[PDB]
Amino acid sequence: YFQSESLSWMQTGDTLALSGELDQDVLLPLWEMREEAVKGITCIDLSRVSRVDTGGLALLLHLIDLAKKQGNNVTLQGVNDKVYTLAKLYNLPADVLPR
Amino acid sequence: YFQSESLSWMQTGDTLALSGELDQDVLLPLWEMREEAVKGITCIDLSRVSRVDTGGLALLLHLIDLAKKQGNNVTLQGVNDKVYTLAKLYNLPADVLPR
Amino acid sequence: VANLVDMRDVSFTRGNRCIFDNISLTVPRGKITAIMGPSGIGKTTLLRLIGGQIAPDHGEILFDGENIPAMSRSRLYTVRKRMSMLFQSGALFTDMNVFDNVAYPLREHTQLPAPLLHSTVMMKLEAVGLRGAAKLMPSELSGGMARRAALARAIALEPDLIMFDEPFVGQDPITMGVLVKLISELNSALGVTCVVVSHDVPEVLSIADHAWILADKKIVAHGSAQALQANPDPRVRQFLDGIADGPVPFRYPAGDYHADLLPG
Amino acid sequence: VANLVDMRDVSFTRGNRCIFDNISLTVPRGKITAIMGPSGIGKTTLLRLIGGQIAPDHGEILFDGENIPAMSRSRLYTVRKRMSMLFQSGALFTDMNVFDNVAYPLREHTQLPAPLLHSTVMMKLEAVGLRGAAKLMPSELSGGMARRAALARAIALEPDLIMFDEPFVGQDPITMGVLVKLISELNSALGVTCVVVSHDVPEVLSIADHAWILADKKIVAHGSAQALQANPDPRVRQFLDGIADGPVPFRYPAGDYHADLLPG
Ligand SMILES: Nc1ncnc2c1ncn2[C@@H]1O[C@H](COP(=O)(O)OP(=O)(O)O)[C@@H](O)[C@H]1O
Ligand SMILES: Nc1ncnc2c1ncn2[C@@H]1O[C@H](COP(=O)(O)OP(=O)(O)O)[C@@H](O)[C@H]1O
Ligand SMILES: [Mg+2]
Ligand SMILES: [Mg+2]
Ligand SMILES: [Mg+2]
Repeated sequence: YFQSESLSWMQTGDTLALSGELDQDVLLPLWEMREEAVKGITCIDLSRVSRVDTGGLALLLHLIDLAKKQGNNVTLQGVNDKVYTLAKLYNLPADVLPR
Repeated sequence: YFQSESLSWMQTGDTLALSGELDQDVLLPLWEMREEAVKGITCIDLSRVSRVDTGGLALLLHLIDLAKKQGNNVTLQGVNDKVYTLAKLYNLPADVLPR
Repeated sequence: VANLVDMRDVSFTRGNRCIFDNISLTVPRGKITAIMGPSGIGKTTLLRLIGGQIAPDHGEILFDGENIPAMSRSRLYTVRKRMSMLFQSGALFTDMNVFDNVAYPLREHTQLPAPLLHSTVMMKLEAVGLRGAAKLMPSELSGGMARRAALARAIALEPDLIMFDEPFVGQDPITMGVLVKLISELNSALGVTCVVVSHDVPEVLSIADHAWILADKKIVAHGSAQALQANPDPRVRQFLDGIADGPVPFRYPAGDYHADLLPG
Repeated sequence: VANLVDMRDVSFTRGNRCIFDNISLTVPRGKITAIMGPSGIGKTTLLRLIGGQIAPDHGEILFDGENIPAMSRSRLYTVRKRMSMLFQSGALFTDMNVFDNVAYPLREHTQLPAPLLHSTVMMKLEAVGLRGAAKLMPSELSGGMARRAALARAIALEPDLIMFDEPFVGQDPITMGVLVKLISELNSALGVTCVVVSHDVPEVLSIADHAWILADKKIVAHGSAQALQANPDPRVRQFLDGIADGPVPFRYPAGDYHADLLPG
């Protein structure tokens, strides 16, 4: 009956936690605040995301890269199985996306 | 070096013996004398034929049928293996060609 | 819904001859469905019925629960945007390069930001292995390479249903093997629903989750690949195995052979 | 002669690009020879070289020991009568029935008597299983049924060499299985020499006595069917088995992926 989508993000110390659906219709608020949301961070937690489309994964890669440009290596924690299937389809190397 | 073709036929009592090549270029003299060469006969001897093309086999079927119309059943003796392969290709029944 | 497309007792007639006698067919969403049958049965017709370009005489064609023939012209126009009939005409703009082709749909019909759109096309070009050909033109593209770029642009908007009309014809086994793995890869990853019409029976059954065989204006047999290739039925076995003679006779009915050879 | 067609160091060039780099190929008479390779290599070109419609830049094409490019126009015209390139245009007269089509060659170019000519066409119509369609027209003929009537008229004059240019494309496995058995039957019975170009690798190797694989303007590998399908060579194995990736890369050379995703 109800199929609403949202995307939220909370930074706790050095870890950024995304939760909700990470897809095309809701990712704009995060991209506009991309540089402010990831630059205190050294680990992105997709632990609490339920859906990831191709555009949302592209946003994730840019978020990972923005933290790499700061100079601190970043961890990927809690990634869903389907996201890795999508990454394997796009042959995403270890640079853009840690496994 | 020499590749000449001929077709001969000799009737000995009740058996007609064909010898030579039974093909398109040499079969006309026999077809023009078809009714005279097969009507004392009740067995056709392809024992001594070396080559049989599709037209020559058609001549053989008409020779077999002309003897059938007389009222005496006819034998087929000495048929080469390749002739039967040709008959199997054309699905020739037991009526037109005894085996 | 469990079935993205659901045909219910569908009959279609052209001129004097009937093509379909109330057929009922199912395409479960998220899975690959294969349509097979002799040439001239109406496979392309059956696809255009799902698309809405032609309407059946009787029956209903429910896409995502919605009946296509009864749709408004405004609604059918929008519902068709969730579909993609691949290897049609149009496919690729001939005046822009490969990257611009695959990017063109998102550049207009989505309001995704620009740097993410750019990364999205790069990924989808890697999916069909044409990332190095991003600056090439369709003029220079190979035979198979062109069709892979069409597939890339098709999945650019990520439609719900993709239909392939004999996509393997005239293709060498390398070109064909690539497109078979590609279709199976995009189905198991993006979850796109695929309908594949083909005569290449062994290749299509290797990736299909459900198959259908048509003959004599009706559905002969359906089922899974393992269920079909183990189905002992002469008219099903003759088609799946490609045997010269069976319930489809090799020989046209002729009558008495002896009379045709020896008349008067 | 042992080889009806014998190509010796044959090179052919169109415009700026070279198609053949002194190829040397063999067609033994009485046996079925198969030509395979990716689309655009020059398979149709190689056939027209044997036929004489085009001449090579260098080399010699010996049909029955006689070099075709050096033949007189009077001699090439007569030598071509021993050949038949099948499933061309012309094939069937559209204004006369099936029997009259297959009978037309013998009715003029042979001086066989009439009742034997009539029986001969009936037999050859039974060979392709169309004796019941003798009074039908090409208008009414099915897809596969039409091509079987063309095959019947082709073997009506019993030529020495028959060439098939991708004869199986767009065909269901029943239609294809019929034409495969037909070709193999006419070869083992009439001894006609057959050259078959095709992409349907498993079907053509089942009846071929010798096969050839072409890639990069040259012959990759030849040999018998059992010798080829047991040949462990990556570029031979990738083609015969239809593997997506191999010596023919699935991925176009692209460079650094990370930079294409994340620029500035
Ligand atoms: N405009 C038309 N008028 C009459 N008959 C048609 C028309 N269009 C198609 N047909 C017939 O209906 C059938 C439709 O076949 P098609 O949809 O092309 O199936 P397939 O692609 O499997 O051959 C064909 O046999 C064709 O002869
Ligand atoms: N008139 C022409 N001018 C320039 N190039 C040509 C011409 N005709 C053919 N070619 C090229 O030469 C090759 C010949 O291929 P073809 O004989 O059709 O082989 P196949 O039938 O195996 O594709 C093709 O790649 C084509 O691009
Ligand atoms: Mg079709
Ligand atoms: Mg060709
Ligand atoms: Mg095949």
